[PDB]
Amino acid sequence: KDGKTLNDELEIIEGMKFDRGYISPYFINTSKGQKCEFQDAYVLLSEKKISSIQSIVPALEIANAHRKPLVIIAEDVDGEALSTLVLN
Amino acid sequence: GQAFRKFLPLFDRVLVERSAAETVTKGGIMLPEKSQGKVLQATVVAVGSGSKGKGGEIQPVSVKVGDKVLLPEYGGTKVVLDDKDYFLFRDGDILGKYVD
Amino acid sequence: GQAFRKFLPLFDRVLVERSAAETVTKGGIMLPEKSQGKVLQATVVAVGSGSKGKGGEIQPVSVKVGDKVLLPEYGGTKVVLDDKDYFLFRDGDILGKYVD
Amino acid sequence: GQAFRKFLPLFDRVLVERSAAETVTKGGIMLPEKSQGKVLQATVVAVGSGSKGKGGEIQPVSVKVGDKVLLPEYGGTKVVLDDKDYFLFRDGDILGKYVD
Amino acid sequence: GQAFRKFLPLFDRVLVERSAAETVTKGGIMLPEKSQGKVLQATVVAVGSGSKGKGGEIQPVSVKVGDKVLLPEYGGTKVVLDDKDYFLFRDGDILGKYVD
Repeated sequence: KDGKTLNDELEIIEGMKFDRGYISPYFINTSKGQKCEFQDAYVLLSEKKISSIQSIVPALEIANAHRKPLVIIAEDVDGEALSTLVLN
Repeated sequence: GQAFRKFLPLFDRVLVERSAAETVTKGGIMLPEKSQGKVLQATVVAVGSGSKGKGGEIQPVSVKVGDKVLLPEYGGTKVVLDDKDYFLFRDGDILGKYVD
Repeated sequence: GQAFRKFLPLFDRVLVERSAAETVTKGGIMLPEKSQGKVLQATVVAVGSGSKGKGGEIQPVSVKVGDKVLLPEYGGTKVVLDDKDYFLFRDGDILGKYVD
Repeated sequence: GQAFRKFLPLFDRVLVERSAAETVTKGGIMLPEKSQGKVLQATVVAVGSGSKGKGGEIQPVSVKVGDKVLLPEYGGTKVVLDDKDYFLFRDGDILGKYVD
Repeated sequence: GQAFRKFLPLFDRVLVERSAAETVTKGGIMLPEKSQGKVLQATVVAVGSGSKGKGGEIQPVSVKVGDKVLLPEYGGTKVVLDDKDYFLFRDGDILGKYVD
């Protein structure tokens, strides 16, 4: 790929990176770099869009009961679910 | 009949107060203030005099003040008493009554 | 029945006068003349004779002159007396009766 | 009438519980959860008080708790009791009654 | 009333069984199975208790089990008994009844 400096650089992309950003800025928790960071976080993988509030509450209840951060990967988050998440 | 806050329903109309909308689930999650929609639990505060719909003598209302009832989700009329909302239904539209 | 300004309703029709609209809030803010809408508070001025729809005998109107009542939102008819505006309603349409 | 889970239907309304839809046919094939649709087999869990639509005295409902009935495919009203589903019907909206 | 194959209609509903659709004409040519459509010949198999729409005492249904009747071409309700199909009609919709 094309570089932007006088010296060519070698970069390694380990782990799993799929190049998608957080839907809303309100999730940011680290000022430096504007990043969202969690340790020992649950992941909810949904093949279909998550819109209805009835479909999202139980996962949040489980996460709160176990007191662990939650990451939601899906097609998209609708206005209702996004509003609930940001409010919480 | 029974009046309430200087108000008195006519014929067989019944005045009820809706219950508070749920904002915190059984867990530690709050719900949006626009997602509660409408509640179907209400409390009777006033009762009309009698029913015009019965032939000959008019009949009394079948519910009494203080009870808990399950309102229908489509009917009703909105009335304002001292800026507090109140809803007016007919006797035949009250879906059911709770017991203790 | 009871006459008023040389007018007498027929059957159970009731003539009511709408209360004056509100133009100043509880503070000092005035209101536009196009936003108050239509006021639902009125007073009874004239009363008809009785109810024709009842089998056999005819029942008299259930409200008495001088009472304050809450009108519905869609019914009513316009009648002009001494170039003033008054509204005519049926007995059944009167929602509730204010008491003192 | 008869109460059920601290609920009492009013007038002639009847509260019934829908039966559980089959999931495996006579053979060893199990069917989709979205295909069974709606089942019209239900049981009576609560009954109303009496028929308001009957002139003069009120006739009681024609069914009693514990019987099995065949519901219509378009009527019914939804109520939630203890996070469990129940449906409310008028006494005259039931098609037939199973007898043992 | 009269029960049939573990079922009993309510009020004045009548349960009937449609006759078999003909497949062969007076000649030797038989008919396609997609053209015979619906037949209007059936026999009464179950009879309700009595008419509910009649004021006062309920009058019993005007037909008895074993009779042959002519059904309307638009109304009816479908019920499945022992994997077999039966149709339920209101007593007032039976056009006619055959005699022998």
